[PDB]
Amino acid sequence: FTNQYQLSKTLRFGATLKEDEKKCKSHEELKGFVDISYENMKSSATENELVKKCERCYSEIVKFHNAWEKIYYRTDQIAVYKDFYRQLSRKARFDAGKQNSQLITLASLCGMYQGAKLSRYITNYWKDNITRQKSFLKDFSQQLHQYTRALEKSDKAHTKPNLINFNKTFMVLANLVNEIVIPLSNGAISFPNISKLEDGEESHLIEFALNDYSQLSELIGELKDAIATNGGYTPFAKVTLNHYTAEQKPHVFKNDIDAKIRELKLIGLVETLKGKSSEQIEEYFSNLDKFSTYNDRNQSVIVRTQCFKYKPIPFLVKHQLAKYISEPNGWDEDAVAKVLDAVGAIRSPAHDYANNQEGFDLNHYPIKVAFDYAWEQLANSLYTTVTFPQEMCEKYLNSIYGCEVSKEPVFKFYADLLYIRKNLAVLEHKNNLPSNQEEFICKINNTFENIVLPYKISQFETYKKDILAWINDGHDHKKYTDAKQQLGFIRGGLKGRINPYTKLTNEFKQISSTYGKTFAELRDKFKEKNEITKITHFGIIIEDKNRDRYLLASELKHEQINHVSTILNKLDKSSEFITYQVKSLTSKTLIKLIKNHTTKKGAISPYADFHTSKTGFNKNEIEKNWDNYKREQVLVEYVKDCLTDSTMAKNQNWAEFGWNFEKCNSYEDIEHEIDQKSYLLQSDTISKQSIASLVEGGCLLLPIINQDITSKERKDKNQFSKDWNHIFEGSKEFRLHPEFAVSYRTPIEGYPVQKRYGRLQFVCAFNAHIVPQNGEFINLKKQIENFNDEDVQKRNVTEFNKKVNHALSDKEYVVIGIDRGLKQLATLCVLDKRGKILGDFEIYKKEFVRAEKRSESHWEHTQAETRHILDLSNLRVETTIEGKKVLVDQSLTLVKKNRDTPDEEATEENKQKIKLKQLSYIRKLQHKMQTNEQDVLDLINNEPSDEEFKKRIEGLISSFGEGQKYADLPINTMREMISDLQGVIARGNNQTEKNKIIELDAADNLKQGIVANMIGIVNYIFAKYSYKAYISLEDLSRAYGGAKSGYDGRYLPSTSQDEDVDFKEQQNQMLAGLGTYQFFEMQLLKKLQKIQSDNTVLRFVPAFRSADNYRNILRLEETKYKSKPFGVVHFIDPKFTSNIHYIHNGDDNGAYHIALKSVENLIQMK
RNA sequence: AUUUCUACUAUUGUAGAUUGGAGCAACACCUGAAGAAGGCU
RNA sequence: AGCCUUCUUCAGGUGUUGCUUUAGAAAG
Repeated sequence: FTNQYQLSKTLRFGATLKEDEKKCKSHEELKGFVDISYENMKSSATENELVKKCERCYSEIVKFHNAWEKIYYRTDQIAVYKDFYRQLSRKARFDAGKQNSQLITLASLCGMYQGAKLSRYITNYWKDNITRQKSFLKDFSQQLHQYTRALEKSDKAHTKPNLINFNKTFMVLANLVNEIVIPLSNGAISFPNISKLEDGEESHLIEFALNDYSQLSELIGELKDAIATNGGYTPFAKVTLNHYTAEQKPHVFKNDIDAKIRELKLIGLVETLKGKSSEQIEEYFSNLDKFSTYNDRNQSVIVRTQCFKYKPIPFLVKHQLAKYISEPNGWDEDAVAKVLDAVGAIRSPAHDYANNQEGFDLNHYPIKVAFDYAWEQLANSLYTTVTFPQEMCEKYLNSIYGCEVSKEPVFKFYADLLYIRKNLAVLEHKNNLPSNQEEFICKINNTFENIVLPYKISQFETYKKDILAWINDGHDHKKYTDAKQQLGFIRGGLKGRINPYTKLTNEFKQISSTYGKTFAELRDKFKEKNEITKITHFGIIIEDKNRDRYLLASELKHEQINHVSTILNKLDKSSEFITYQVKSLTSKTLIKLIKNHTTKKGAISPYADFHTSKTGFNKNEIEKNWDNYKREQVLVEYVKDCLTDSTMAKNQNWAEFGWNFEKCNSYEDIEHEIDQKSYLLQSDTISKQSIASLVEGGCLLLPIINQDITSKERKDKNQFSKDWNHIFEGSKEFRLHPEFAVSYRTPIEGYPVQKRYGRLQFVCAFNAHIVPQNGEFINLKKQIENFNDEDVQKRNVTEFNKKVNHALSDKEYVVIGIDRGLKQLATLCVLDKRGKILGDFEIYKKEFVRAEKRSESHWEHTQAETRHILDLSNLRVETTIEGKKVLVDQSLTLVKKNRDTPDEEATEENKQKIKLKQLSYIRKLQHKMQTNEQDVLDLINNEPSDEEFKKRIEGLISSFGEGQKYADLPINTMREMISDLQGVIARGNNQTEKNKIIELDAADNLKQGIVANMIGIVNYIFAKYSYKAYISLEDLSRAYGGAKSGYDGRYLPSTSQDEDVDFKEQQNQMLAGLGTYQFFEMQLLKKLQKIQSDNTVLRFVPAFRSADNYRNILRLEETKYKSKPFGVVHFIDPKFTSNIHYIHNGDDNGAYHIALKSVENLIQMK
């Protein structure tokens, strides 16, 4: 059950020292330097205003771009620092050589390197930078003037560009400008020869040199931090712990980019559309057979998309991709750009039939577009004359459905409901009421009385009665409005309920998903080309005598000195502060070293240390034919000798990695051995004065903080702190990835400094890798290949649980069967392998004890019940003060009404499904607050009492679906939100202040934590039975019937009506977003693949990433029940689930039967 | 009180859970608009 | 001319669901 897969694990750590009086002081030996560096980090940490700022920035970067384009080639003026010149040697790909000056004027570099001037490489790099930022300035100019035109003309508000592509275009443009302007603001590009008096003819350079580009840099950084801030966290730095990974150059995704364009068949699509006019591409897409192309799996997904719905290629990827594929094919870039632009051009059949009528055809338009036009304009035709091609729309709908549409009951019912809505709209037109309303009343009555119901609707007659009563006599407006809203819901959900059309929409789900994934991956890997500086800091972890750990990060652009050597030169062996840094190698680095070696005459490759003088290096065979030369034995032997006896293997001391290539007879074996053994945590020491000189020199001393490692009695209770102190043992199996990103979160106003949101919080997010050292392991990139192919993943699951069932064949296993519902969020039953109901779980309780000494107060746990079939809903694993882990019921201990009231008693309940119920009620109120706003303000009309206010809510909000109807309504929070909405609608009716109230609250965190309690329970039981256990779950993927949505009264279809309907998600929407089925599934399965003992990771379910990896697996056969085994988890069919006397409830029986259905076929199968 | 989430306590914190970043698709509603159709005055 | 409804489209927001990509040293 050992883990054979590589795993990543982000361990986030705070970097802001809390200074509360009730927080233990930590990092005291370097406290002054921590507080100094906090002020350093505080000083550089900060849709119509955004675009005004973008237009201001675009004007400054156009001015800067046009000024820089006339300076960069005047090489007698530019001078570079030595660190900048070396980074230019790496970036412009030449040899630095020997420069014996701190300031290198480009009037030097007249020497030759590989057939060119040395300064010409710098000038050509800057010229390429100018060209790329000019192209991105053109793209950003197009988007910016488009969005500005949409802004300052309220008529044209529908022409806004995509904001994600707008933001990402500015991020690429900001990177490209920043590569030039950051050395200008830092002085790494300076102009020393400006002292001579030539202002009569060279004054334009004088305005360039003394201009403050710090202002432009900070304004661009302001926009970047505005764009990059997601969730309140702004990226601060990207620190490396391995200094060879510093000064990193962007990854080349050439093979990955070319594979997506191959998958898109984009080259062949531009082949059949290049040279066409913009109207001829339109006629090509018009004359395409929509239905045969849409279902043709071998077509382009781009073509298969534009024959169902007009879906244009996104702006950023389309301009990166047009320039990408225009180059090697010799195409004109404008022609391929025109082809890419005309793909997915929106066309309206209604607007086109309005303009002209002859030559019109619904086959010219995509399936959804023409279907919508035909269905809507034919529904209007059954009660009035409509100017549209009536028989053509009939023919189109009959071709789609195979039957005579406008004779079907469903389409007729849609036409009646649309006509009813139209006549109610005319009769409601209060400003322009008709002179003769009687004939509209007659029309409504006639349409309601001649209507025929296609199926059963329970409440339709009530809606009809209320609407007819309102129009005829005027009884009620509330019931009439509710009835009209429900009829609108029915009519909206009726569109296409006649299977031939839901199939096409379900196919478009995957087709548009592949379209979006491929273009998003292409955009992410084309944006990678301009990620010039990934690493900004080089850092070490500094440990002192109290085992506190710091982060001494130093900017790589901070000054003209070498900032990799600055930290490392100050390391000693007998100092007081132990420093750590990662010494590691990967197959990624190896393949970067082998392929990029150069054997040209004038070239001095930077990788000549890595490569020895054997026979195995042949550049053409490595470059053009790598995947065939990697299997040749001469290259394997050459790579082994390059890793053993090269210059780089003795300079970097690669013999300390403990490599052994006596078993590696292949290149994949070499890469695996490198990825397995190559990790050492290089421990050195540094002094107090060295840290003082570095922090005073501008470096940042971020203190690594969490609750456990900065407490008084520093015992590791968290798994992140346990992993943190497992990393610094130097063990190979649990590594520290050298790269990690520091971010910051600005304080929220209205929050005190005693809380983390009223504090500027810096977070270090370390990545820790689990690399199995016992033999062959599967790396992360091999894993994503298996996750992306369902046949490979099916075979992997089959071989994994073949391995598992051999282990637990002749063992005395138990079976852990879990039911899921709403009455109990999960209930668990443990069975013996013969089916005997086990379970002697002691259920404890907490009571807080106030000791005489105040800091010695603690929780004492006492046993309260003995339960056998557990209700996991109110349980959480608790560790007592004696170290024993017990099961504690949260509901047994009351909680206090107001937090931080030590002298008051506890009088409130602590059920978790009550929390879910309250959040669902809040989300239902916020939904009706958006859609039915005045109805929501009517709830507090005359300052109601709580009972009559609850009665008022019961006419607006649906119940939860569990417990009594409106059991635990959050009235004191609901009335506060409605009063806040009344206040916001008063004093100006601002929309953002409304959106802070009316928008739905996220439900994922509450139910994630509530499920995490239960996952801890299941982990405790699984480890209790010595991991020789089986787990059984339902297959809750099929919805046998319909449901009503929690938000509206909307009907949620079954799986029969729509094959993509999942029972868990249908029930989630039934509860207004508070379903805990898939959360329990995903959290249990993500727990079971990483179950961690003292120092070893034990894996009990196969490797998976998505939900289509654990669903859509091979089910076992030749048994009683249909079960899908996923490691130790069996997803049995839920059909007929709901010491035999241990069953007391209706769902204890369900959990016992879920366990028993797995017991039976584990008996039969093995 | 939190790396963060959840539940707490007021114990210089507690217990469980914790892989983070960028997006993509479908849906729901809101907001800003456009097009067409029918219709009202 | 004003105005209402209806369908579709566009942009954003917030949710719900899934789904990918990325996360160690890239010179002909």
